[PDB]
Amino acid sequence: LFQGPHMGTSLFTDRATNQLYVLLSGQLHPVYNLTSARLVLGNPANPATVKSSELSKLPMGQTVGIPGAPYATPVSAGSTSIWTLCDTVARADSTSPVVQTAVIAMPLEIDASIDPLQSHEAVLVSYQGETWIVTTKGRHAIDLTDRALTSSMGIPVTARPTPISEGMFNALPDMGPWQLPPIPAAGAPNSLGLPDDLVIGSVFQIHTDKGPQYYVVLPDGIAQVNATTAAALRATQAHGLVAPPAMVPSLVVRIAERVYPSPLPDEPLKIVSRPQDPALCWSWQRSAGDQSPQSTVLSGRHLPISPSAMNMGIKQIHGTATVYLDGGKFVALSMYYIDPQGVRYGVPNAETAKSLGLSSPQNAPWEIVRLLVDGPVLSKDAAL
Ligand SMILES: [Ca+2]
Ligand SMILES: [Ca+2]
Repeated sequence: LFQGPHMGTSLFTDRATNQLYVLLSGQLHPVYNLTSARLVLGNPANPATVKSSELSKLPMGQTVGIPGAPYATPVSAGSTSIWTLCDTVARADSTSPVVQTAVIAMPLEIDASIDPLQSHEAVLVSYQGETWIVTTKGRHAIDLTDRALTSSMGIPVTARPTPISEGMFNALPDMGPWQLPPIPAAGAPNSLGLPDDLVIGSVFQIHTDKGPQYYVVLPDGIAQVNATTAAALRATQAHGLVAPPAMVPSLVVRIAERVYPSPLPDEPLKIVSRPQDPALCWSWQRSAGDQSPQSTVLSGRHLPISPSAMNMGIKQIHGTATVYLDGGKFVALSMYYIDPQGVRYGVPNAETAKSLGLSSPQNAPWEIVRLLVDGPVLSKDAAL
């Protein structure tokens, strides 16, 4: 297993300056950081003390190293790899609503105030002039200028979009527009042996035990739709019917049954109020047990971490996000070392990793890692 430090004879540290020195080909070169020293030595050496006196006997050389590299490369105890991206919108009713972004690589604290979006819940979002609807699935294009459509899909006029960050926009998969699947032959007489009333695109119902079951009339059969979709269909075009005509179950039992893929949920749509729930998250995890990654959209009152973690947030100067980390990470998207201040440094190959004493990198999503400030590549070629 070989855990712990490397003990060599080529790396030294002064008593007063705490400056590092690396012994290269008999000549003592100085080095910016412990990270760079290990790059050139080819081993994760731990420095040995030495009073300035002994440094004098040996001659000095040109300084080597990577000034922008992290000092060392510590990693926390994981194991687990949970990566979460969060948008928090400040003053959502304002003029002037504003979004801030958090990157989180630590266990989450999920509760009723901040938890996954439920199936019937959705967030209206604005990005570069266009509006989108965010659900458990991802983001769907939606035209909020079109009140006829919005009213038909159950989106109230009180509903307002809030800005989503570029990072969160890119992290959310595109699920296609928020619309009812087209029925181009709609309004045309049916060919199923149904009454002439029930034209293609019309909605009927069968009265069962556990409440009515709605059906849309399609060219090649009848398709089951939920109440939401039935209401949606009829709101855009009812084809002259005050209500969906009732069907005796014996009349449709030999009609072909088809699927109508409405994105509308069973329960009535609930558009979340951003001033009430300003946080919108995309959370990703993939336990080392091989598998496939698992991602989920969260919505809530604040970040899904303990209140004590809130004081640990580091906002990078060269960056967009506040980063919440419980120690350094070694990840594979192509490998990166990520320091506790949330800077990513490229690790080009496995021998460079071995030199640094980094091993067993965790899988992590590029969608989140790329948002971290990009530091210099950790390479011996540049360490020299
Ligand atoms: Ca809370
Ligand atoms: Ca909730």
